[PDB]
Amino acid sequence: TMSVLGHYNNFFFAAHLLDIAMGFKTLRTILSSVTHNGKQLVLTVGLLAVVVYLYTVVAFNFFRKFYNKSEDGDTPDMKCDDMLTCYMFHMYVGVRAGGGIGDEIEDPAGDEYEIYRIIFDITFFFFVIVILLAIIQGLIIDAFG
Amino acid sequence: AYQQKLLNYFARNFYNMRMLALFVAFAINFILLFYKVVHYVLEESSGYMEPTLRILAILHTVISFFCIIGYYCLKVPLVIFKREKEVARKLEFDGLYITEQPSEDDIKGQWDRLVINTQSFPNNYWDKFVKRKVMDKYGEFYGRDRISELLGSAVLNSIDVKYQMWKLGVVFTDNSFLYLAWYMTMSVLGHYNNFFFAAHLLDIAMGFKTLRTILSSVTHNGKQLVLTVGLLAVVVYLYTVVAFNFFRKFYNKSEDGDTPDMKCDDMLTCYMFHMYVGVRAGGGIGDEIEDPAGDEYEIYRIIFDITFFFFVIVILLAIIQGLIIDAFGELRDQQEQVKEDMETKCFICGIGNDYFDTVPHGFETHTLQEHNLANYLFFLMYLINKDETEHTGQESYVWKMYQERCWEFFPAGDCFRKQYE
Amino acid sequence: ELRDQQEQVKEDMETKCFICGIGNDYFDTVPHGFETHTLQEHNLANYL
Amino acid sequence: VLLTNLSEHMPNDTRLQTFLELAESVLNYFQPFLGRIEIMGSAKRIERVYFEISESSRTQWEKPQVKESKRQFIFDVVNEGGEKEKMELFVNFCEDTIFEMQLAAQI
Ligand SMILES: Cn1c(=O)c2c(ncn2C)n(C)c1=O
Ligand SMILES: [Ca+2]
Ligand SMILES: [Zn+2]
Ligand SMILES: [Zn+2]
Repeated sequence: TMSVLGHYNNFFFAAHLLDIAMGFKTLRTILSSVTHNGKQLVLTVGLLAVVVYLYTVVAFNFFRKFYNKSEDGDTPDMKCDDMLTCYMFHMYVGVRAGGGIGDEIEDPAGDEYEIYRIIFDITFFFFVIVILLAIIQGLIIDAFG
Repeated sequence: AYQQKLLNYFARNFYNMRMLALFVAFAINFILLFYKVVHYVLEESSGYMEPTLRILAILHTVISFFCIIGYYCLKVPLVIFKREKEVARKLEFDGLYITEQPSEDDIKGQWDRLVINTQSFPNNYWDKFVKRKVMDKYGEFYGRDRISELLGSAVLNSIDVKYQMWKLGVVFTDNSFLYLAWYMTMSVLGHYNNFFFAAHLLDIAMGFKTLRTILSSVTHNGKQLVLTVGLLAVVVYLYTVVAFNFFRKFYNKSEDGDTPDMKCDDMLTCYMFHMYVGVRAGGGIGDEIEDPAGDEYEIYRIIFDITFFFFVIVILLAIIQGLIIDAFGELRDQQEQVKEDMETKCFICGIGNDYFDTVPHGFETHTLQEHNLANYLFFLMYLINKDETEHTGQESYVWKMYQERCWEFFPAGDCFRKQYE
Repeated sequence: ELRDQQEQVKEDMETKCFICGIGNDYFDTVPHGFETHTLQEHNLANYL
Repeated sequence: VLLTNLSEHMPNDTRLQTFLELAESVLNYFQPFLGRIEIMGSAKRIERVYFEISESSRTQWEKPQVKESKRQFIFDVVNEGGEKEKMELFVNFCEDTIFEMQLAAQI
C-alpha cells in the first residue's frame, strides 16, 4: 500500500524507507536497545510534562512582568499572561533552551523578587537541563550494558 | 443504622478509592491552562464546566476524606499491633521499663513509657496474662506489689483514655498516614483558593511505583550529589576572586559603556553573576565577557576561559551524569542479583538449584513441596487453631519450640533427598 | 570500575575467612557457625 | 494423609504400590487440603510431618494486599539481615500475615 501511490502521487510514496527497520537486523541491536526500555521513557515524557506544568504556575502567579516576548515594549508588547500560553512557551523554548530559561526571559537588575527570579532560573538550569538529559542518556547506556 | 455496616466498604475499596482520588487531580490541574489575566476562567466549550469545577473542587476533598476513612480502617492497628507485640515481648524478655529504663532517645519507645500502666494493654494483640507472667518473672526480685500495681447509651466514661492517647501518639508517627493527612490539607484549599490547591500532583510519587525506579535511582546517590553542589559553590567561590582581583576591566555587563557601564567590581556581585551566567553558560564564560584583543593579560584571560571551559562545563556535567548512570547499573545489578538468589538454591534448606534438580523436574517441586514457604505459615495457623490436648509429639513439640521462641527445627542442610540414598 | 572494586573487596571480606579462608558456607554448614568461626577461630585482633 | 505418609516413608514396594494405585481420586481431590512440611522434630534428623490446610483460610490468604508485601519481604530478607533471625523475621512476618487475613476475613 506504500508502493501504491506511484500511480497516485509521490507525496509519501518515496517514504518506503522504513523497511530498513526489518531488512537488515544489524541495526536492530540499536532499536532493541531503545525499545525494551521505552516503557519507562514514556514516563520520562510524563514527568517532563508535569514538572513544566508546575513551573508554568510560578511566574504566571509571580513574574508576569518578567514575561516578555515583547520586541522591547514599544511594539504590542508580548507576555504570556495565560497559563496555557506560557506553558507552551516553556515547552517550545525552555525545553529547547540549553542555556537556561533565564536566557530567554527578563533578567532582573534590581527587582524586589530578583533573587526569587534568579533562584527560579537556577532550579530550572539544574532540574531540566542537567537532570532529564542525564536521565535519558543513563537509561540508554544502562540499556546498552 | 448504617454505621459499622458500611465500614467494611471503605477499606474494601480503599485502594481503588486512592486511585480515583489521584485520578481527579489531573482534571483538577488540567483546567488551569484555560486561565487568563487578574484571574479569568475560560470555557471554550459547554459553559457549565465552571460550575462542575466548583463541584469537583470540594468533591475531590471529600473523596480524600473518605480515603482517610478507609485508611483509618485499613493500615491501622496492625502497625500498632506490631508495636505492641514488640514492646510486650521486650518487656517480657527484658523488663526494660523495670530493669533497664532506656535512654533519652527512642522517643517512640519513650512514648511507651506512658503505656505501661494501661488497662486493656494488648487491646488488639494477644492476651494480658503475659503481664502477670512477667510479674512472676521479676516482681519477686524487685517489687511484687509495686510493679504489678505499676501495670495494674451507657458508654458514659467507659473508655480507654490514656491508652487511647498513647495509641494516637503512635498513630501520628507514620509516614503514609501523615502523607495522606498532608494530602488532605492540600485538598483543603478548594474552599480557600486555588493558589496551590491544584498542585496535588506530587501524589504520583507514591501512587504508581513504576516511576519509583527512577526516583530511587536518584535518591540513594544524592548524599554525594549535595557534595557536588558544594564543590560547585566553592570552585566558583574561587573563580570569583580571580578577575575581581585581576580583570575588572574585563568585567562588563555594560551596554557598550556609554550607558551607566556595568561591571561587577564587588566579589558577591560577580560571584552571583557567574552563578547566574557562567553556570548556565554552555559556550563558556568567555562568551559573556570582554574578549581580549591585545591585552597585557590577554593570554591570562584566555587561559582563564579555557580552565572554566573545561572544569565547569565538561567536568561537573559529566560528574552528575556518570553518577546517575553508575546509579543505574548499581540498581539494575542489585535487582537482578536478588532475582538470581531467589532463583538459585532454596531459601529454607538452600542447597542447590542443581542439586534438587539432579533428578529432573525436582528442584522446583522440591521448593513447592519440601519448602513451599507459605505452608509453614499455614501450619502455624493449623497449630494456633487446634488444642495442645490433641497435639501430637511433633505438634506439641514444635509448638513448645515456638513458645520458647527458639526456631531450631528448620532444615539447615538436611533435606529428605539429603537424608537418604 | 571503582564501585566494582569496592564491592569486590567487601565480598572477599564477607566470603570465606581471612586466615584459614576456606568457605563461608563451610563453617556455616553447621548453622550460625562461620561468623562465630571467624569471631573465635580466627578473631584476628586476638592474635595481636 | 495416612496412606500418603505410607507412600512417602515406604515407596519401592509393589503390593503397597499397587495399593497406592488402587483407587486414588479423592486423593487428587485432597490437594489443596493437606500440608507437607519438613522439620527436625528432635529426631536429630529430618521429619516429614503432615497436616491439614484449612482451604477457607487459604482462600483468605489467596488475595493480594499481602502477596506484594510477601515479595517485598522476600526482597528484604535476601537484601540484608541477621542471617539467623531471618526465620524469626519470617515468624513475625507470618504473625502479621495472620493478623491481616484475620482482619480481611470480615469483608
Ligand atoms: C492470642 N494469640 C496468641 O496467643 C498467639 C497467636 N499466635 C501465637 N500465639 C502464641 N495468636 C494468633 C493469637 O491470637
Ligand atoms: Ca494430649
Ligand atoms: Zn529449603
Ligand atoms: Zn581462618
